[PDB]
Amino acid sequence: YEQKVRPCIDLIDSLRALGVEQDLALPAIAVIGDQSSGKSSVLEALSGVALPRGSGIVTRCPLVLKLKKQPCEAWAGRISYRNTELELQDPGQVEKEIHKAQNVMAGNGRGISHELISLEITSPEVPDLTIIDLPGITRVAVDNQPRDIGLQIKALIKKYIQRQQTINLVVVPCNVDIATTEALSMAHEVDPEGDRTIGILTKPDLMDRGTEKSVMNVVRNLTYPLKKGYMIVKCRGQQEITNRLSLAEATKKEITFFQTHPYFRVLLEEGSATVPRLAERLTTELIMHIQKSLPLLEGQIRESHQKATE
Amino acid sequence: LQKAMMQILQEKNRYSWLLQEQSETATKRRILKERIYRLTQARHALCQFSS
Repeated sequence: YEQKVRPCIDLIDSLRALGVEQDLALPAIAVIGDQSSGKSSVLEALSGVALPRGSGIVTRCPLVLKLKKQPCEAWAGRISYRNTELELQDPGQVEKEIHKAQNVMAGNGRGISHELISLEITSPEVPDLTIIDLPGITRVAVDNQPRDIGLQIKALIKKYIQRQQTINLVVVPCNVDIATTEALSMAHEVDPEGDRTIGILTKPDLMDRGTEKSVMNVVRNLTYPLKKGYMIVKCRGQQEITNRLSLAEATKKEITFFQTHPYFRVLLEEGSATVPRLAERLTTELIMHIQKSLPLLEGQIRESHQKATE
Repeated sequence: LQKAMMQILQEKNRYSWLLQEQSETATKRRILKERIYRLTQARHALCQFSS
Protein backbone atom coordinates (compact mmCIF):
# COMPACT_ATOMS: atom_id res chain seq x y z
CA TYR A 1 0.00 0.00 0.00
CA GLU A 2 0.95 3.66 -0.81
CA GLN A 3 2.57 5.16 2.41
CA LYS A 4 4.93 2.30 3.29
CA VAL A 5 6.48 1.94 -0.21
CA ARG A 6 7.79 5.54 -0.03
CA PRO A 7 10.66 4.94 2.43
CA CYS A 8 11.86 1.85 0.71
CA ILE A 9 12.58 4.20 -2.23
CA ASP A 10 14.18 6.72 0.22
CA LEU A 11 16.54 3.89 1.38
CA ILE A 12 17.95 3.57 -2.20
CA ASP A 13 18.25 7.35 -2.38
CA SER A 14 20.09 7.20 1.04
CA LEU A 15 22.47 4.56 -0.40
CA ARG A 16 23.15 6.47 -3.60
CA ALA A 17 24.12 9.62 -1.46
CA LEU A 18 25.91 8.17 1.57
CA GLY A 19 27.04 4.94 0.15
CA VAL A 20 29.27 3.77 -2.69
CA GLU A 21 28.24 4.74 -6.25
CA GLN A 22 30.70 2.11 -7.75
CA ASP A 23 30.11 -1.79 -8.19
CA LEU A 24 26.76 -2.08 -6.27
CA ALA A 25 23.62 -3.30 -8.27
CA LEU A 26 21.50 -0.42 -7.03
CA PRO A 27 17.83 0.03 -8.20
CA ALA A 28 17.76 3.02 -10.54
CA ILE A 29 15.73 4.37 -13.58
CA ALA A 30 18.14 5.20 -16.47
CA VAL A 31 17.10 7.55 -19.51
CA ILE A 32 18.69 6.62 -22.97
CA GLY A 33 18.45 8.69 -26.17
CA ASP A 34 20.41 10.95 -28.58
CA GLN A 35 21.04 14.77 -27.93
CA SER A 36 18.34 16.17 -30.17
CA SER A 37 15.67 13.38 -29.51
CA GLY A 38 14.24 15.37 -26.72
CA LYS A 39 14.84 12.86 -23.84
CA SER A 40 15.13 16.19 -21.72
CA SER A 41 11.63 17.14 -23.22
CA VAL A 42 10.11 13.95 -21.71
CA LEU A 43 11.37 14.89 -18.22
CA GLU A 44 10.19 18.45 -18.59
CA ALA A 45 6.60 17.18 -19.37
CA LEU A 46 7.17 14.59 -16.54
CA SER A 47 8.09 17.19 -13.82
CA GLY A 48 7.27 20.60 -15.26
CA VAL A 49 10.75 22.15 -15.15
CA ALA A 50 14.06 20.74 -16.35
CA LEU A 51 17.00 21.65 -18.63
CA PRO A 52 16.24 24.13 -21.58
CA ARG A 53 15.87 22.96 -25.22
CA GLY A 54 17.68 26.19 -26.28
CA SER A 55 20.05 25.93 -29.39
CA GLY A 56 20.58 22.21 -29.23
CA ILE A 57 21.17 21.79 -25.41
CA VAL A 58 21.18 18.44 -23.60
CA THR A 59 22.84 17.29 -20.16
CA ARG A 60 26.70 16.80 -20.32
CA CYS A 61 26.99 14.90 -16.98
CA PRO A 62 24.75 12.43 -14.95
CA LEU A 63 21.76 14.56 -13.63
CA VAL A 64 19.82 13.03 -10.77
CA LEU A 65 16.18 14.16 -10.82
CA LYS A 66 14.71 13.41 -7.46
CA LEU A 67 10.89 13.95 -7.41
CA LYS A 68 9.18 14.05 -4.03
CA LYS A 69 5.45 14.33 -3.42
CA GLN A 70 4.02 15.92 -0.22
CA PRO A 71 0.93 18.10 0.48
CA CYS A 72 2.36 21.51 1.31
CA GLU A 73 3.54 24.12 -1.18
CA ALA A 74 6.38 23.20 -3.70
CA TRP A 75 10.10 23.79 -3.35
CA ALA A 76 13.36 23.25 -5.33
CA GLY A 77 16.97 22.48 -4.55
CA ARG A 78 20.16 21.09 -5.95
CA ILE A 79 23.11 19.56 -4.17
CA SER A 80 26.49 20.45 -5.68
CA TYR A 81 29.33 17.83 -6.00
CA ARG A 82 31.57 20.19 -3.95
CA ASN A 83 29.34 19.48 -0.84
CA THR A 84 26.92 22.45 -1.10
CA GLU A 85 23.10 22.25 -0.56
CA LEU A 86 21.38 25.04 -2.68
CA GLU A 87 17.74 26.27 -2.07
CA LEU A 88 16.25 27.60 -5.43
CA GLN A 89 12.98 28.24 -3.69
CA ASP A 90 10.05 27.93 -6.23
CA PRO A 91 10.31 25.41 -9.11
CA GLY A 92 10.14 28.21 -11.74
CA GLN A 93 13.71 29.20 -10.81
CA VAL A 94 15.10 25.79 -11.80
CA GLU A 95 15.95 26.27 -15.57
CA LYS A 96 18.21 29.30 -14.94
CA GLU A 97 20.38 27.44 -12.31
CA ILE A 98 20.83 23.93 -13.90
CA HIS A 99 22.15 25.36 -17.21
CA LYS A 100 24.94 26.96 -15.14
CA ALA A 101 25.66 23.67 -13.38
CA GLN A 102 26.26 21.71 -16.58
CA ASN A 103 28.36 24.35 -17.98
CA VAL A 104 30.66 24.34 -14.88
CA MET A 105 30.62 20.49 -14.27
CA ALA A 106 31.88 19.84 -17.85
CA GLY A 107 34.97 22.22 -17.61
CA ASN A 108 33.43 25.19 -19.35
CA GLY A 109 31.69 23.24 -22.04
CA ARG A 110 34.03 20.40 -22.73
CA GLY A 111 31.17 17.95 -23.20
CA ILE A 112 31.98 15.14 -20.87
CA SER A 113 32.18 14.75 -17.10
CA HIS A 114 31.09 11.97 -14.82
CA GLU A 115 30.61 14.04 -11.69
CA LEU A 116 27.04 13.80 -10.43
CA ILE A 117 24.51 16.58 -9.82
CA SER A 118 21.56 15.85 -7.56
CA LEU A 119 18.39 17.90 -8.14
CA GLU A 120 15.29 17.68 -6.01
CA ILE A 121 11.82 19.00 -6.59
CA THR A 122 9.15 18.48 -3.96
CA SER A 123 5.73 19.52 -5.23
CA PRO A 124 2.07 18.24 -5.01
CA GLU A 125 1.68 17.69 -8.74
CA VAL A 126 4.75 15.49 -9.63
CA PRO A 127 4.86 11.53 -9.41
CA ASP A 128 7.24 10.66 -6.57
CA LEU A 129 10.10 8.69 -8.10
CA THR A 130 13.83 9.10 -9.01
CA ILE A 131 15.01 9.25 -12.60
CA ILE A 132 18.70 9.61 -13.53
CA ASP A 133 19.41 11.61 -16.81
CA LEU A 134 22.69 10.32 -18.41
CA PRO A 135 24.33 12.68 -21.01
CA GLY A 136 22.62 12.64 -24.36
CA ILE A 137 24.58 10.96 -27.31
CA THR A 138 25.85 13.84 -29.38
CA ARG A 139 26.05 13.50 -33.11
CA VAL A 140 28.50 16.48 -33.67
CA ALA A 141 31.93 17.48 -32.28
CA VAL A 142 31.61 19.29 -28.87
CA ASP A 143 33.55 22.55 -29.07
CA ASN A 144 37.21 22.26 -30.63
CA GLN A 145 37.95 19.07 -28.72
CA PRO A 146 40.49 16.22 -29.70
CA ARG A 147 37.47 13.96 -29.15
CA ASP A 148 35.35 11.69 -29.76
CA ILE A 149 33.04 12.99 -26.95
CA GLY A 150 30.00 10.84 -27.93
CA LEU A 151 32.19 7.66 -27.47
CA GLN A 152 33.10 8.87 -23.98
CA ILE A 153 29.31 9.29 -23.21
CA LYS A 154 28.66 5.69 -24.41
CA ALA A 155 31.34 4.46 -22.08
CA LEU A 156 29.61 6.27 -19.07
CA ILE A 157 26.19 4.81 -20.01
CA LYS A 158 27.24 1.21 -20.48
CA LYS A 159 28.60 1.23 -16.82
CA TYR A 160 25.12 2.40 -15.41
CA ILE A 161 22.88 0.23 -17.58
CA GLN A 162 24.68 -3.14 -17.15
CA ARG A 163 23.52 -3.59 -13.43
CA GLN A 164 20.53 -5.80 -12.81
CA GLN A 165 18.07 -3.65 -11.03
CA THR A 166 18.72 -0.69 -13.35
CA ILE A 167 15.53 0.04 -15.30
CA ASN A 168 16.37 1.05 -18.94
CA LEU A 169 14.00 3.87 -20.17
CA VAL A 170 14.46 4.38 -23.95
CA VAL A 171 13.19 7.52 -25.79
CA VAL A 172 12.31 7.20 -29.56
CA PRO A 173 10.74 9.85 -31.87
CA CYS A 174 7.52 8.23 -33.41
CA ASN A 175 8.56 8.70 -37.17
CA VAL A 176 12.20 7.36 -36.56
CA ASP A 177 12.79 3.48 -36.53
CA ILE A 178 13.16 2.04 -33.02
CA ALA A 179 15.25 -0.95 -34.27
CA THR A 180 17.59 1.57 -36.09
CA THR A 181 18.00 3.89 -32.92
CA GLU A 182 21.33 3.69 -31.07
CA ALA A 183 19.89 3.77 -27.60
CA LEU A 184 17.92 0.46 -28.22
CA SER A 185 21.09 -1.24 -29.75
CA MET A 186 23.00 -0.19 -26.62
CA ALA A 187 20.29 -1.52 -24.33
CA HIS A 188 20.10 -4.71 -26.45
CA GLU A 189 23.65 -5.60 -25.43
CA VAL A 190 22.54 -5.46 -21.58
CA ASP A 191 18.90 -6.71 -22.26
CA PRO A 192 18.18 -8.90 -25.48
CA GLU A 193 14.69 -9.96 -24.26
CA GLY A 194 13.28 -6.60 -23.57
CA ASP A 195 12.53 -7.36 -19.89
CA ARG A 196 13.80 -4.15 -17.98
CA THR A 197 13.76 -2.02 -21.09
CA ILE A 198 10.78 0.39 -21.46
CA GLY A 199 10.08 2.42 -24.85
CA ILE A 200 8.68 5.92 -24.68
CA LEU A 201 7.41 7.65 -27.68
CA THR A 202 7.96 11.44 -28.29
CA LYS A 203 7.37 13.95 -31.07
CA PRO A 204 3.68 13.05 -32.17
CA ASP A 205 3.48 16.65 -33.62
CA LEU A 206 5.51 15.99 -36.72
CA MET A 207 3.23 13.11 -38.05
CA ASP A 208 1.70 14.46 -41.16
CA ARG A 209 1.95 11.80 -43.89
CA GLY A 210 1.01 8.08 -44.01
CA THR A 211 4.68 6.78 -43.87
CA GLU A 212 4.56 7.89 -40.25
CA LYS A 213 1.19 6.12 -39.74
CA SER A 214 2.60 2.79 -40.97
CA VAL A 215 5.41 3.04 -38.28
CA MET A 216 2.60 3.72 -35.67
CA ASN A 217 0.69 0.54 -36.89
CA VAL A 218 3.85 -1.54 -36.54
CA VAL A 219 4.68 -0.34 -32.83
CA ARG A 220 0.92 -0.96 -32.07
CA ASN A 221 1.26 -4.72 -32.82
CA LEU A 222 4.84 -4.45 -31.45
CA THR A 223 7.30 -6.31 -33.67
CA TYR A 224 10.24 -4.61 -31.74
CA PRO A 225 11.77 -6.63 -28.86
CA LEU A 226 10.13 -4.85 -25.76
CA LYS A 227 8.15 -7.08 -23.11
CA LYS A 228 7.00 -4.13 -20.97
CA GLY A 229 5.54 -2.49 -24.21
CA TYR A 230 5.35 1.22 -24.96
CA MET A 231 4.11 4.60 -23.58
CA ILE A 232 3.24 7.91 -25.26
CA VAL A 233 4.38 11.14 -23.78
CA LYS A 234 3.19 14.53 -25.07
CA CYS A 235 6.23 16.66 -25.62
CA ARG A 236 4.78 20.17 -24.89
CA GLY A 237 4.37 23.36 -27.18
CA GLN A 238 6.89 26.23 -27.63
CA GLN A 239 4.50 28.62 -25.64
CA GLU A 240 3.92 26.10 -22.73
CA ILE A 241 7.56 25.59 -21.96
CA THR A 242 8.25 29.36 -22.45
CA ASN A 243 5.50 30.59 -20.11
CA ARG A 244 5.39 27.54 -17.81
CA LEU A 245 1.55 26.78 -17.69
CA SER A 246 0.53 24.22 -14.95
CA LEU A 247 0.87 20.31 -15.07
CA ALA A 248 -2.71 20.06 -13.94
CA GLU A 249 -3.68 21.97 -17.16
CA ALA A 250 -1.03 20.01 -19.15
CA THR A 251 -2.60 16.65 -17.94
CA LYS A 252 -5.81 18.04 -19.58
CA LYS A 253 -3.95 19.28 -22.77
CA GLU A 254 -1.94 16.05 -23.17
CA ILE A 255 -5.01 13.79 -22.75
CA THR A 256 -7.21 15.86 -25.02
CA PHE A 257 -4.83 15.67 -28.07
CA PHE A 258 -4.65 11.83 -28.15
CA GLN A 259 -8.33 11.17 -27.52
CA THR A 260 -9.70 13.47 -30.26
CA HIS A 261 -7.83 12.04 -33.21
CA PRO A 262 -8.94 8.39 -33.51
CA TYR A 263 -5.61 6.95 -34.81
CA PHE A 264 -3.84 8.33 -31.66
CA ARG A 265 -6.82 7.08 -29.54
CA VAL A 266 -5.97 3.57 -31.05
CA LEU A 267 -2.13 3.68 -30.58
CA LEU A 268 -2.65 4.88 -27.00
CA GLU A 269 -5.28 2.36 -25.82
CA GLU A 270 -3.39 -0.61 -27.50
CA GLY A 271 -0.10 0.41 -25.85
CA SER A 272 -1.49 0.68 -22.41
CA ALA A 273 -4.65 2.45 -21.47
CA THR A 274 -6.68 5.62 -22.19
CA VAL A 275 -5.26 7.42 -19.14
CA PRO A 276 -1.45 7.42 -19.33
CA ARG A 277 0.21 5.42 -16.51
CA LEU A 278 4.01 5.84 -17.15
CA ALA A 279 4.80 7.16 -13.64
CA GLU A 280 2.69 4.46 -11.90
CA ARG A 281 4.23 1.86 -14.23
CA LEU A 282 7.83 3.18 -13.33
CA THR A 283 6.86 3.21 -9.57
CA THR A 284 5.58 -0.40 -9.93
CA GLU A 285 8.81 -1.53 -11.67
CA LEU A 286 11.02 0.41 -9.10
CA ILE A 287 9.34 -1.12 -6.09
CA MET A 288 9.36 -4.60 -7.65
CA HIS A 289 13.20 -4.16 -8.24
CA ILE A 290 13.81 -2.93 -4.71
CA GLN A 291 11.91 -5.59 -2.70
CA LYS A 292 13.56 -8.45 -4.60
CA SER A 293 17.00 -6.90 -3.93
CA LEU A 294 17.13 -6.62 -0.05
CA PRO A 295 19.17 -9.94 0.53
CA LEU A 296 21.50 -9.05 -2.44
CA LEU A 297 22.03 -5.44 -1.10
CA GLU A 298 22.58 -6.80 2.45
CA GLY A 299 25.27 -9.29 0.93
CA GLN A 300 27.31 -6.86 -1.36
CA ILE A 301 27.82 -4.51 1.59
CA ARG A 302 28.68 -7.26 4.00
CA GLU A 303 31.20 -8.75 1.46
CA SER A 304 32.91 -5.46 0.67
CA HIS A 305 33.57 -4.95 4.40
CA GLN A 306 35.76 -8.18 4.25
CA LYS A 307 37.47 -7.48 0.84
CA ALA A 308 38.72 -3.98 1.82
CA THR A 309 39.47 -4.76 5.48
CA GLU A 310 41.83 -7.67 4.31
CA LEU B 1 28.31 -31.76 -23.87
CA GLN B 2 30.56 -30.77 -26.87
CA LYS B 3 27.63 -31.09 -29.37
CA ALA B 4 25.43 -29.10 -26.88
CA MET B 5 27.81 -26.08 -26.89
CA MET B 6 27.41 -25.86 -30.64
CA GLN B 7 23.64 -25.32 -30.15
CA ILE B 8 24.54 -21.96 -28.32
CA LEU B 9 26.04 -20.41 -31.64
CA GLN B 10 22.78 -20.53 -33.54
CA GLU B 11 21.40 -17.23 -32.29
CA LYS B 12 22.82 -14.05 -33.76
CA ASN B 13 21.40 -11.56 -31.37
CA ARG B 14 22.99 -12.92 -28.18
CA TYR B 15 26.64 -12.10 -29.19
CA SER B 16 26.87 -8.77 -27.42
CA TRP B 17 25.08 -10.02 -24.21
CA LEU B 18 27.24 -13.31 -24.26
CA LEU B 19 30.27 -11.03 -24.37
CA GLN B 20 28.97 -8.66 -21.47
CA GLU B 21 31.58 -6.22 -20.21
CA GLN B 22 33.11 -6.59 -16.72
CA SER B 23 34.15 -3.71 -17.29
CA GLU B 24 37.19 -2.73 -15.17
CA THR B 25 39.42 -5.45 -16.69
CA ALA B 26 38.57 -4.09 -19.97
CA THR B 27 39.13 -0.50 -18.75
CA LYS B 28 42.68 -1.70 -17.70
CA ARG B 29 43.45 -3.67 -20.99
CA ARG B 30 44.04 -0.25 -22.76
CA ILE B 31 46.40 0.97 -20.03
CA LEU B 32 48.45 -2.31 -19.99
CA LYS B 33 48.70 -2.24 -23.74
CA GLU B 34 50.44 1.09 -23.52
CA ARG B 35 52.64 0.31 -20.56
CA ILE B 36 54.20 -2.79 -22.05
CA TYR B 37 54.47 -0.98 -25.46
CA ARG B 38 56.30 1.93 -23.66
CA LEU B 39 58.60 -0.60 -21.84
CA THR B 40 59.32 -2.22 -25.23
CA GLN B 41 60.36 0.99 -27.06
CA ALA B 42 62.30 1.96 -23.86
CA ARG B 43 64.14 -1.46 -24.03
CA HIS B 44 64.70 -0.87 -27.74
CA ALA B 45 66.14 2.62 -27.44
CA LEU B 46 68.57 1.44 -24.70
CA CYS B 47 69.49 -1.62 -26.68
CA GLN B 48 70.76 0.59 -29.45
CA PHE B 49 72.73 2.82 -27.01
CA SER B 50 75.22 0.02 -25.90
CA SER B 51 75.33 -1.72 -29.33
